[PDB]
Amino acid sequence: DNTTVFTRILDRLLDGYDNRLRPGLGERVTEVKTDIFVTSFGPVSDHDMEYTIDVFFRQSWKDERLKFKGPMTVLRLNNLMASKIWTPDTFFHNGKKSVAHNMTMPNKLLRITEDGTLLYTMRLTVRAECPMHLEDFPMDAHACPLKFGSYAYTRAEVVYEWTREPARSVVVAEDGSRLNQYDLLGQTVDSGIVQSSTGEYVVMTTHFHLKRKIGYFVIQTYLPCIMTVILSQVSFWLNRESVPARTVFGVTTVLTMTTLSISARNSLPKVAYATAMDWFIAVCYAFVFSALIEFATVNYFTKRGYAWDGKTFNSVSKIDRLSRIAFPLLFGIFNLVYWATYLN
Amino acid sequence: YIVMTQSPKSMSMSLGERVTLSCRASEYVGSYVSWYQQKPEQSPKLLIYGASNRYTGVPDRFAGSGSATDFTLTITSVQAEDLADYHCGQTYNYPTFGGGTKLEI
Amino acid sequence: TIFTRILDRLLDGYDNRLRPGLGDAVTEVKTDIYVTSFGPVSDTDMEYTIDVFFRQTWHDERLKFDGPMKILPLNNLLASKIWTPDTFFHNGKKSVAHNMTTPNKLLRLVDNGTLLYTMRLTIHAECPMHLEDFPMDVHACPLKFGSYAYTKAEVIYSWTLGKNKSVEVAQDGSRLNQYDLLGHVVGTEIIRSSTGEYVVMTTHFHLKRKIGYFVIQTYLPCIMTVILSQVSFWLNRESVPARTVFGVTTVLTMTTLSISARNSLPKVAYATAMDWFIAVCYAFVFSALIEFATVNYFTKRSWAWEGKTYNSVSKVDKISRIIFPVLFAIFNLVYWATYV
Amino acid sequence: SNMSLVKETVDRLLKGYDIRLRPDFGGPPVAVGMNIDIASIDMVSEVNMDYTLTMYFQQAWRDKRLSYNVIPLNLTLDNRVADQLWVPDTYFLNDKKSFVHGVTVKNRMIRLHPDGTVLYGLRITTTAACMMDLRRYPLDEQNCTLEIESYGYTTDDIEFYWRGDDNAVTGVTKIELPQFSIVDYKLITKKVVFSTGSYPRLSLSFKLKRNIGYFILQTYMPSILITILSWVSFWINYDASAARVALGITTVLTMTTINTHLRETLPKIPYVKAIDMYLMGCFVFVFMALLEYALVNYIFFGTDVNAIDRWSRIFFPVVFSFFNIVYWLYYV
Amino acid sequence: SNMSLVKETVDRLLKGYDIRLRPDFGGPPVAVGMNIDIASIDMVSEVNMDYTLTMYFQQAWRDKRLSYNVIPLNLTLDNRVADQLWVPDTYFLNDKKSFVHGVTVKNRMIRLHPDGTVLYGLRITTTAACMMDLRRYPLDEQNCTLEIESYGYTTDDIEFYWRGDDNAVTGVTKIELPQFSIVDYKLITKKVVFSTGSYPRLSLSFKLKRNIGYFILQTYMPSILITILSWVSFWINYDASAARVALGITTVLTMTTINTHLRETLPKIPYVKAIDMYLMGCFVFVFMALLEYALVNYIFFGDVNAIDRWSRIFFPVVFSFFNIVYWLYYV
Amino acid sequence: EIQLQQSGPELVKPGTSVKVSCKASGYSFTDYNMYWVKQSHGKSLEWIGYIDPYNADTTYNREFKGKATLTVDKSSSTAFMHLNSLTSEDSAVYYCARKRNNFYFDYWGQGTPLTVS
Amino acid sequence: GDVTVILNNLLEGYDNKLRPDIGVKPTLIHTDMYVNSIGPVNAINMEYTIDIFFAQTWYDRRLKFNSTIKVLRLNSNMVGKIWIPDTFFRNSKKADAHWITTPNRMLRIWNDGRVLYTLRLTIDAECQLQLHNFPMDEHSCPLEFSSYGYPREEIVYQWKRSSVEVGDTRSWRLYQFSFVGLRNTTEVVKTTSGDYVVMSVYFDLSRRMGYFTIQTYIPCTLIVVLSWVSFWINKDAVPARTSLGITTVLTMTTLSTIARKSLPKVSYVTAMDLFVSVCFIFVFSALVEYGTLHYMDSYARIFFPTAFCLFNLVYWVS
Ligand SMILES: CCCCCCCC(=O)OC[C@H](COP(=O)(O)O[C@@H]1[C@H](O)[C@H](O)[C@@H](OP(=O)(O)O)[C@H](OP(=O)(O)O)[C@H]1O)OC(=O)CCCCCCC
Ligand SMILES: CCCCCCCC(=O)OC[C@H](COP(=O)(O)O[C@@H]1[C@H](O)[C@H](O)[C@@H](OP(=O)(O)O)[C@H](OP(=O)(O)O)[C@H]1O)OC(=O)CCCCCCC
Ligand SMILES: CC(=O)[C@H]1CC[C@H]2[C@@H]3CC[C@H]4C[C@H](O)CC[C@]4(C)[C@H]3CC[C@]12C
Ligand SMILES: Cc1ccc(-c2nc3ccc(C)cn3c2CC(=O)N(C)C)cc1
Ligand SMILES: *[C@@H]1O[C@H](CO)[C@@H](O)[C@H](O)[C@H]1NC(C)=O
Repeated sequence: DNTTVFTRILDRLLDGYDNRLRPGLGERVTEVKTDIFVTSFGPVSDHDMEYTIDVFFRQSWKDERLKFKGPMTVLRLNNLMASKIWTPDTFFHNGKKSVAHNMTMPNKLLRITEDGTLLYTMRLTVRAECPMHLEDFPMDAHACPLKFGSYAYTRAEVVYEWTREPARSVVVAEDGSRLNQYDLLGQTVDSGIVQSSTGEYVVMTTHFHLKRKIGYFVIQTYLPCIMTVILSQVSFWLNRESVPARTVFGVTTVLTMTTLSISARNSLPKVAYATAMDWFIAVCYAFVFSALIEFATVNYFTKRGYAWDGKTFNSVSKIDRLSRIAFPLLFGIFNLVYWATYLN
Repeated sequence: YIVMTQSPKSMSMSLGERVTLSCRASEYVGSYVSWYQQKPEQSPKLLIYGASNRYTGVPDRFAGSGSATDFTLTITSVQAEDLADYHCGQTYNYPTFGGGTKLEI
Repeated sequence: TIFTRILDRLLDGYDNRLRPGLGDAVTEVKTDIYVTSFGPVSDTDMEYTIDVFFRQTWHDERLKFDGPMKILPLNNLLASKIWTPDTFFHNGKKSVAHNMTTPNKLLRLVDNGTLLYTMRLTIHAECPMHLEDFPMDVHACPLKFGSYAYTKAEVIYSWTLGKNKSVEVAQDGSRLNQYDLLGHVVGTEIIRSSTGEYVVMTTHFHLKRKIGYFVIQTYLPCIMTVILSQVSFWLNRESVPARTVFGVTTVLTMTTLSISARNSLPKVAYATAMDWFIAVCYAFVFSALIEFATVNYFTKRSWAWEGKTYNSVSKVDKISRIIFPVLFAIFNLVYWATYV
Repeated sequence: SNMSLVKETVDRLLKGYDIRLRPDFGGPPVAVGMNIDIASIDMVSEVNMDYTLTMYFQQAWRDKRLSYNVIPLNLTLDNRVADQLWVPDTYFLNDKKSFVHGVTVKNRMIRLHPDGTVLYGLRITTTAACMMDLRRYPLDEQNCTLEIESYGYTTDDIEFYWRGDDNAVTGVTKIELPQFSIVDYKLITKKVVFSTGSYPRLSLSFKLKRNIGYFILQTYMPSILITILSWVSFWINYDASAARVALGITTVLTMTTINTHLRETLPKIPYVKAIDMYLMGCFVFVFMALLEYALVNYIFFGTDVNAIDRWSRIFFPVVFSFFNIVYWLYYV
Repeated sequence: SNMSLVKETVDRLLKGYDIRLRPDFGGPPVAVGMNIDIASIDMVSEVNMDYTLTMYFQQAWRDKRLSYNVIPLNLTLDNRVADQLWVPDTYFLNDKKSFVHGVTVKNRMIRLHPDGTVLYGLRITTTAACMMDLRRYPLDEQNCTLEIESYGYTTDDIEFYWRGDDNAVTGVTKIELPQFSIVDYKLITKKVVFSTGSYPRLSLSFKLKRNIGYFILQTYMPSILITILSWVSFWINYDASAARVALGITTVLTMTTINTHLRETLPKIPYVKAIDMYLMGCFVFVFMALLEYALVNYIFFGDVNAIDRWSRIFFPVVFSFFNIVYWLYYV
Repeated sequence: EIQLQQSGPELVKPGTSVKVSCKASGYSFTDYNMYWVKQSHGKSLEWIGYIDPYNADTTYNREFKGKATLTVDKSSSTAFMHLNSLTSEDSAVYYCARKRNNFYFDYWGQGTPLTVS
Repeated sequence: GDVTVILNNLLEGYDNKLRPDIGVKPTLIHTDMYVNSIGPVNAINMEYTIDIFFAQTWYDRRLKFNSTIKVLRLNSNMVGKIWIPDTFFRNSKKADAHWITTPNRMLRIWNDGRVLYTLRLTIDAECQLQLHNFPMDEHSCPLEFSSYGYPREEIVYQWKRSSVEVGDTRSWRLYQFSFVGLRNTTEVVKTTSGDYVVMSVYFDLSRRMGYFTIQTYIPCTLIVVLSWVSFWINKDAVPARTSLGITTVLTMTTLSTIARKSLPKVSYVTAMDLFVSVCFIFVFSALVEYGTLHYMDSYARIFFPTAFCLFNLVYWVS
């Protein structure tokens, strides 16, 4: 019977209560104070141009109807009471397929303070669009937004804001960082309104600032490109008579380089513009292709089929000697320009 | 905290004409920069809440344009009551106000 | 309208939460299965799938009526209105109860009280495997089920026809590609657990992998790769680049074959029978290349025979042309006999 | 008769039962006990950085409102009665995707004991998140966890505890992961503080290890054999340029293809893995072997050359041998 | 006036209506007229051995309880009334994963006619199992069937028929598949006997034929060009071991690549498909082409020009004879 | 008609403690936080701290941490600031303000000049 | 409250099953759409993902009220409490409405009876494309939608003046194409259940191609150039020419495979397949060219670039 007092209170709150009418309809504007505790920043999906994020989505708003006076100053209730009272219809403007967790019971807490204030937290895994510009890819940094506002209620109907200072209202747990290639820097929040034919709606924008970690694409892509770049010039070191040796060297290098170019592309969605890797791969494609033309030039002047034996014999080609030094030097200066260009 | 600095410490301009006050923020503040007016021996009076929006009951001559860090308050036509000492606050983090620009003929 | 009054009489004052004879007596659930098809076997995921009509006959004294019809074939929706066993499949990783266009559940209510509750299911059951003889493997995948909540003292499962009669397979229904269902075995046991003692109805379906895919996919390239390597033994010794590209290409191929064979497999660490065949084929291509390295070692003139001394065929090579093919042959015979 | 009495008793419990209020609302926290029986840890996929775990998750809590005395047995009720009963809202903080098994009916248990205790079992398959440190991978010891935690109720309203202490979790030994090998499991009770309050937490933590036996067949031996394959160039006379060069670069490519094919399986991570280190080790020797001919041909066209080749014929196998000892000694 | 009148009619029908009992319960079988209009056959998945079909599946039957006469028009009610009426339970035996579409509201038509008839349209996407033997693949024609059948009602309790003997199924002609081409389709009505009873069965059967044009570009022409690429070895000089052996090996390895590149496309099927009988036939030719040099190397070092010449002529002819024999078997 | 009326002007010698009270009239007191701002003559506005009247939680400026203590009396709808260890630097004008949004300080106090001697 | 009593009056004595003016006249719906984002154009499956704010409005005499309240803004809770015109997207392979945090729907009712029903959707529609100048192709993708059960004599669809409130194309995930524009049509389609009214919204899309150049064409051009290098190489180096010739054909097969992988299983030869096939002929011709020399080179080295250049221009023209 001790719980009967709390059951009796909950009956008085819901009777004569309308889930369709927002708090203070007409008489007042509804002010919703929202907070986010990002429990885990899910893996950014560059292929889908979206990102996953697992959050506790707190929302607080004053509702005069849900006012009580009992032994407990605050009622901690399960999700089942949330569906029977008005809650903001908050939706994520850039939100793709998103799932509200349900295991074991619905992961939503309702908490009604005696004054009337509510706290309505829910656990979500929202996949939101994060449009990306990949000119600097792989050494690119993005600011993925997460906009959320009411769907049916215009700026004069419900207005959102941050419970704490705006700086301290999006909290990311240190333990939870599920990013692999990206790295979270910080979170910046801003408020605005969005113009719609249906009306003017308030938005709560928050930008999660990310940065790619170049470490993966170094060993995965840049090093194999560099080895193929290195492998191409080894044919300069090999003697000129060994036509099959250098030929097999050069043709192998281009085919390997071509495979790397295709390999890099599938890591990213199709895009009209060429990323930074595409320029590194392209110029790497030039050195490997240029090396073959150097060998082809040597074959033009490789008059004597017979090699040197320890009559005339083939001398080491002048182009071969100069290609020995110029090519590694020309590639080295390029790396300094390339790496300095994008890293800084 | 975030440091707010106002470029013109004292601006001189007669009645009418255009007068623009600047206010830079040390780091990001979004659209949360407010502007307040304090004539001497008086409390501050809000003018431009948010980067651009104008508080109710303010004459329409007051206009403000904002960016990530650089913010401005411009008066299209100066009047006798317009001359005052202005302050530009921030609220994206814990509050911190600017040095305070002053106007006189 | 007469039959509506019958149903309304049955379901009034009826607790669908309570067991038939809860406290009074134990509930015998008579089960039967008709495998409409035996779904594919996921060797990579170590699970098979099966599509079954799952009959369940139990006697309920509450649902006894005296009317015109002896049996009442009723809509699927009435199943929720009555108590039913909470049977689940102990080794069922994922399962769907089909409900297109409506819930595929039969529910007949016989005059005496018997109920025939049948439904169409698709169970992705888990079938532990021991791949040492791969691809010449044989498996006996189980299919266990029993009441989730009720204990052996509360609900008992027993086959209605018999051992081999209560599990039937539609001869038309066989969705296995590379396996071949050999037969089914049926048994009842008691499994203990922290919750209590349950009755589990294990049924083992006996399978057999077919090697026709793997003969085409892995073994024949492996044999041709080995036979490819042997060709180096017949190749001219002075042809150093030709024999060199031959050996390196073949072992390169074996590298692709060795990795590709494991790709079809799960990530077990058993070193399956295909791995041993891969390994020995790996040895033959390696030794075949080593055979060429030795032969090139003792070449001095390197001038090819033309009808100015030349290089005789290496004594290593002549023996290699005979021993290596024959050594593979006896190697092939012993292992094929071993698995067979 | 007896089943009529059971009906009246069970009807008595559920009438006036407010599902919104926990046991002892506005009173001492309810102490719920949890015992688990693992059914599988199948699909420990490092590509998605998660493991899928099937378990018979059970929760036992006292509830004075569901205390009956007339019936001496313990009423196991249909799984549909849980909807009309209060159950602890417990969420696994790391669950990318979870479901309660569906066929034949929803796999749940409800056993009301006479003292008021309620045993509430589920059969849950949950793809729990488990961040993995892949630096000594595949010779790596992963520590995956599962954070059972009340969502809405702080520690002033609910208390968690493993029931039976270290015997609460069972069936861990019987699990056979094709790639991994579970070495130890540890269960720990803690309390996590969020901005909304301090909630009770239970973390079941399995420390798993990998098996290198799968990886020697797939990863190391092909690289070792290719590494050994490259050394065959050292037994080939320098004049054979196409032979050694073709043997040379083919080995170099094979390492890269094995590297890139292996990496394609794994997710994109910034740090370098042990297998990458072994592949980096193997690539260097294969590369140096190609350089060894590069030096040999350059010197000849630039007696002594044979000696350079002869020493490389023996040292290159040796330096590789020392690398593996320090490698395996380091990682193993 | 009419709107008020319609409400009285619809309320009268749904009042005292038992969803559990079928029409004429304890009486003669209720005849359900099936009608189909295939929107799309999305894919024919050989790997999963099933095909995906989207249709406007429509069931028409007579229920005298839902018979009205006051209004001279056919009420079409919102879809949610279907949960309050008796719908004939109907499952597809081949179905593995199927659903009725949801956006914007659940696509499910209901329309009660004055003379008791009820139309029940449904927009269903069905992934139906189609076990397809592959011994003539890709030159194969496969039936893939959809088997409509009542689950809980025997022929004593329900009866299925096609509403129109051959016009009950519509839109088949407009269907388009990137890989197949529907040559023919047929509709059958049967009675299948189970241990629980004999039930009414309707089989919608499509007979699809593979598009040879796709596989010529992908498998056969590469196999030919590799096979022709083998023969150019025979024009190369006898003392060119580095070249012919290099040409022969890659040719043999390529066929292994093509064969492996193919079987990964297909499932782990234990047959020997017609494509395999071509790849194997090409395999033996390229392999024997490599042996042609090995035997020549064994004569000169262990006539040689003549062996090249006869091989140069026989290999084309015996391949042409193999090709003609191949197609005639598979034509 | 919102009107924040602070206490009258006072001046005490160094080492004493002084309390100034800010009183809210129109709006509901507990809904919005109450801030405290210090301004020396010919100087910028400095934030002291804010107190949420309902929960009575407080946050203080680092410089004024310990120097200033904020307490509230919801019954009278008055916010109190307590200062201790007064020095020359503490001579300034102490304003009271409310925060109606994350954007602006809607209504300010009349001001409370403080000087020491 | 004023709003609650109005809502109770409206729903009381209301039938969700009977459309407005049933058996009186056809119910006229005006539809407006805000194309939030055209998702990826999955040409492999011939389907594209589209998400929209789909607005419908109809005059319901039952839902008319007279008071100072001009309109009634309501959440999704009221969508299922009144008659909503069923509207299925005919070419939608699989469509889904948004539900997080709550059902993304809204409902506005005016005094005169005008209702506005807007909701958010995500649709995978069907779209076709022809490969004769692939990838340089252009086409338009439709989005049909009509009542599933209500014939032309029961529900009628029209467009308000605001045809389609297309969004900002920069935020669109359409990478391959550029949204040229939109074309809208209304028509009547006959069916067994009746003859309904369809609303196909044609979104015009035009391909852009820089990605395919470095994936297939430029690599295909390069390997073709590699074959031409054989002619400068001496004919004495027999393995060298052969080692170069075999590389081209092998790489050509791989590029065909990945190109085929990037393509559907289409019988008709694609323009991309045409491109590699011509290059397949060139590399085969080059390899056959050397065989005759071993069993002219200057003529071969010049003619083949000329044929390739003509093919490139014809590719440009096509
Ligand atoms: C793209 C078009 C090609 C443009 C490249 C254009 C460059 C080009 O193709 O000509 C090569 C030419 C000669 O160089 P190269 O060594 O290759 O050719 C030598 C030349 O033929 C001598 O005349 C020969 O001696 P001889 O008298 O017959 O007895 C000698 O053979 P041998 O007798 O000793 O045995 C030949 O090796 O010029 C340069 O020196 C390199 C310039 C810097 C090249 C660096 C550029 C990176
Ligand atoms: C993995 C197996 C390979 C490693 C095992 C390595 C076993 C091993 O080291 O062989 C040594 C020896 C090499 O003889 P080899 O193959 O070189 O054949 C001739 C031999 O070396 C003569 O001595 C040379 O003439 P000469 O007198 O110098 O003037 C002649 O050259 P040429 O005069 O014509 O120009 C050579 O061709 O062969 C055997 O004894 C049979 C072994 C059968 C081995 C078969 C065992 C299966
Ligand atoms: C004299 C001659 O014609 C020589 C030329 C090529 C040689 C064949 C190479 C491949 C070998 C693989 C197997 O180990 C069985 C023996 C095997 C078939 C050899 C038989 C003898 C051949 C035909
Ligand atoms: C025909 C039509 C016109 C506008 C809407 C609409 N209603 C809303 C409410 C809220 C929000 C955020 C966006 N809404 C939008 C879409 C919009 O206008 N954007 C994105 C600028 C719906 C249908
Ligand atoms: C609403 O009230 C106005 C003013 O009395 C009247 O003209 C109108 O007909 C009323 N509409 C109704 C009752 O539908």
